[PDB]
Amino acid sequence: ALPGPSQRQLEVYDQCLIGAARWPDDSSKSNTPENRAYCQSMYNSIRSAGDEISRGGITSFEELWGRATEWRLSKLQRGEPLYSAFASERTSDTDAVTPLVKPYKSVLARVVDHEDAHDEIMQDNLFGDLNVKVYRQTAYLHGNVIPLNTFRVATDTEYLRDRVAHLRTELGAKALKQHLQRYNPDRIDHTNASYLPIIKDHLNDLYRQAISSDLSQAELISLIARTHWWAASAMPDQRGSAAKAEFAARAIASAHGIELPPFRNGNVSDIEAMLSGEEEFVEKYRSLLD
Repeated sequence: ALPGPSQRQLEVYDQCLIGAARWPDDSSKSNTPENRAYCQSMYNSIRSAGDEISRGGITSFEELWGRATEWRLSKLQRGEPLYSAFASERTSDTDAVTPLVKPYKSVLARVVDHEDAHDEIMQDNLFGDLNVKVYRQTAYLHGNVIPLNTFRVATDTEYLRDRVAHLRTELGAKALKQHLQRYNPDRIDHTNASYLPIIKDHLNDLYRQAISSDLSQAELISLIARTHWWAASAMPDQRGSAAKAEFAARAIASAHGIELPPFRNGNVSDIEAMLSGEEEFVEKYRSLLD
């Protein structure tokens, strides 16, 4: 038995920020209607899942993820085409790339200015050799250090500005876009699906620890961050993993009566997780909040 959701709640203002994607750049997404509702609901469901966790109703990360997923699928517009992707685990031969474009363009800077980014040369069938700033996210798992997400940000701006206009016309928009869907010089090549089994087992191990009844506040926050970190960086599902990961992290916190405030504006949790190392993330977790 754990405390369960606290009696004292966040302000309704903050409840409408829980689960929001507050990109530092674009900030015209407070469309109260949908978004503020979505957030409020995520906030309620998180406390509910927390309550189930404190009562043994949820007994594994896998189950919490399941709860987060059904909550997430419920916010989809009816007849939504991506519905299946939101309900499905990523597989080897399933999309694994995210072209760094809007609303992700603020990523580019962070990769380039990344204390841990390194200059690399990329071989491209369309642009040729490109200088790319590269951040390879890695994780420690039982002694095996594995590659999670890899960020690429082409650094030869001018040259690219040209070539693309060139190629767009020389090959036509459709072709070029299809190509950039996977090989956009500015992209995130995500965690290989083949690592999802051990990562999920790891997540279940983190969960089991996290529901301990004698954890200091320090240990607890650390476990929540790590869980948040692994779920988000792993991007277990074809769609909505970021929402599911935040959902899970906060439910676990709520199980202990911790009422986590929303992430700071400009602070998009999963991106912050993907851009960091696990220990770094754990250390900066609190500062990413309220």
